[PDB]
Amino acid sequence: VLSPADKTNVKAAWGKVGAHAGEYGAEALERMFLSFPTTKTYFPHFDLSHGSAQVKGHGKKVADALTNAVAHVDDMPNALSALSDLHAHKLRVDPVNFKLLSHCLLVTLAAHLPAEFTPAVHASLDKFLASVSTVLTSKYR
Amino acid sequence: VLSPADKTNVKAAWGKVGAHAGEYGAEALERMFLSFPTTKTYFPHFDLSHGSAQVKGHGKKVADALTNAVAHVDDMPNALSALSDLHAHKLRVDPVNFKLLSHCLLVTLAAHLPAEFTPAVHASLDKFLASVSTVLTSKYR
Amino acid sequence: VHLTPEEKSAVTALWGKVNVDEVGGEALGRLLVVYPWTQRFFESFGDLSTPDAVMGNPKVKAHGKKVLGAFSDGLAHLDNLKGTFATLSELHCDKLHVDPENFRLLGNVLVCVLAHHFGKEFTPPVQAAYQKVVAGVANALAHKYH
Amino acid sequence: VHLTPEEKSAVTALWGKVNVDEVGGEALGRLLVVYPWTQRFFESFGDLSTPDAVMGNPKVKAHGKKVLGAFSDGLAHLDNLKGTFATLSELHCDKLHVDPENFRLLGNVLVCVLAHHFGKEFTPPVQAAYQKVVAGVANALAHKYH
Ligand code: HEM
Ligand code: HEM
Ligand code: HEM
Ligand code: HEM
Repeated sequence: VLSPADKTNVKAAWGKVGAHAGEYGAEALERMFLSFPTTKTYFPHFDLSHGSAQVKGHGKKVADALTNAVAHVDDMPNALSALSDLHAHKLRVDPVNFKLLSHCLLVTLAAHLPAEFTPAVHASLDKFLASVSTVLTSKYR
Repeated sequence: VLSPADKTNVKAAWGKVGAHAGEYGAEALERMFLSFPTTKTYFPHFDLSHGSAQVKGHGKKVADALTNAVAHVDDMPNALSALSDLHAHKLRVDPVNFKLLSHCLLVTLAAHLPAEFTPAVHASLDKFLASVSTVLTSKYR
Repeated sequence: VHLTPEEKSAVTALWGKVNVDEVGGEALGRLLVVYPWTQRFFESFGDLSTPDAVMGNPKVKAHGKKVLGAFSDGLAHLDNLKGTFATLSELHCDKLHVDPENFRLLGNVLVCVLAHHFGKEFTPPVQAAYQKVVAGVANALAHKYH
Repeated sequence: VHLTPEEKSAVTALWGKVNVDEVGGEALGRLLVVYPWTQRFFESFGDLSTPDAVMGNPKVKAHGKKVLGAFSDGLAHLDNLKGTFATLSELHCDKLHVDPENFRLLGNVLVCVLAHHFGKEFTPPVQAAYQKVVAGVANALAHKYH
């Protein structure tokens, strides 16, 4: 459950991603695939090489989904219902993998947004990504 | 995130619990303290002996809190805000302990209500307790 | 895993009443229902689309019997679980890459099934003994991760 | 932990640039802020009431130095993390009863702090090598649970 301060912090921090959405999302995916190779199992027919245009394209989708979550942060299950059906019903992604990607998103934001990534904002981003993860791993239709 | 059918399952099952709510809360606590002795560190001054009136009294509080949560299943953060502050802010309970108590509640329900504890109801109750746990381990003031 | 003589006696007494043809399938089936991502590991098992489909699926029941057999074997080798389960650990960790939290979940679903079947016999002390056992088995299955 | 010579070189080179006096405190402090229940283990440390109080707390900074020292000891002997951390495992597991998920959390907070400090130099391959290290350290700290 996010505090009002959490929502403020997330909107401010994530708001700085802007046109770097694809770039940052792709970097977070690449970090996940490299650091935690078991995650590659969910993408059996992807080109997961360094600099892959396919990962770049997927990175933009993930980042844009996070933008969607921010714009609906008080009512996320209804805003992400399509993504929950994909990840929980169709793909059956083990919840641990969301902790791994969330961590890699935090690493990416820490590496690109040093002034924004204060301990308080770090805390809020972690809670936000955990909330998004809970929605995407739940079946609630 | 609970489905509409999850909420119905939880309400139906906890209703069958009815007047035994308190007895079951006490039993779940006893099960937790015995099965997972580390949990006793949160109750350093308690009489934790079998039959303890103090544990029985506390089991009733826990059960009544769950009954309140069931009654406000659509609005649990608001309904449980005081309890969240207690467990997350004051007591600083490690989230693993909520998984342990939730399991012991399921075990208690299974032992007393075997006909009611179908696989679908088991699933909904597990999700419900996970949802309660997430609220009680969140600081969101 | 060390059990007191009292715990060992109580564990053995309860296990003797377990239906070895059914309880493993009930535990596996409830794992697939309660934690649905676990179904990804059993894509070849056919219909897992509803709780009724899962619980009545012949391949779930048959596989469950093997799982129960591993728990039964473990009960006879509680001081050497890492040894006993070495082949299964290599399978679940190195080949299947099952996240080890799921081993903990299955052990606790098994405990719930024992509670369901044995009610008042599944006392808190009996449960505590079984939690030692299923934690031991989960830890031994996860050994390749440690 | 098995690092390639290339991975070990990358890790060692970066660690040579890590501020011995500050980075452990930054990681411990962020653990306390991001995962507040961990504060329960540090009652005697005084004021942990706000993020600024935590990060400015002298005892957090001082204790963080010790934590960093232990990671450093791990890096010095990657082939014997279990032995290096045996006394610390007894403390954290047997005495303090820290749930071992928290060891994973602290390792990942350290990784975030390295990324924060070094920016683009903390490449995905450098991270992957560090993830092997912090996973090995968490496993060694948790050895008494296994
Ligand atoms: C913050 C967490 C996540 C977000 C916001 C997210 C978002 C998305 C989005 C927007 C899509 C594309 C949906 C579409 O094409 O309509 C997608 C697809 C997908 N995601 Fe995620 N995802 C997350 C976590 C994960 C994780 C942890 C995994 C597995 C390790 C995963 C596996 C997949 C797969 C396999 C696809 C489909 C790829 C394909 O075959 O086209 N997701 N996700
Ligand atoms: C379903 C999850 C839980 C529920 C519904 C719940 C509910 C409650 C309630 C109603 C109270 C009494 C509040 C008051 O009257 O002031 C309480 C107190 C307390 N709870 Fe929980 N609780 C849960 C989980 C836990 C867990 C997992 C732990 C630790 C292992 C824990 C540790 C405590 C402690 C230490 C107290 C205060 C006891 C005292 O010193 O008086 N709770 N809880
Ligand atoms: C924690 C206690 C567990 C025990 C005692 C156990 C035991 C077993 C046994 C005896 C086998 C048969 C091995 C063989 O035929 O050589 C097996 C296979 C398997 N297990 Fe488990 N297991 C456990 C947990 C899990 C979990 C949580 C999963 C998650 C999905 C899992 C996934 C599998 C799969 C996919 C197979 C192979 C099925 C096939 O033949 O297609 N296991 N397990
Ligand atoms: C995962 C990597 C960790 C490392 C490398 C580490 C390292 C250390 C070291 C070197 C000490 C000092 C031991 C001594 O002076 O004898 C210590 C003490 C301690 N650690 Fe950790 N630790 C880790 C994780 C954790 C976590 C996650 C917690 C709690 C959530 C924790 C709680 C404590 C406490 C309470 C003390 C004693 C503080 C006191 O003296 O009052 N540790 N640790």
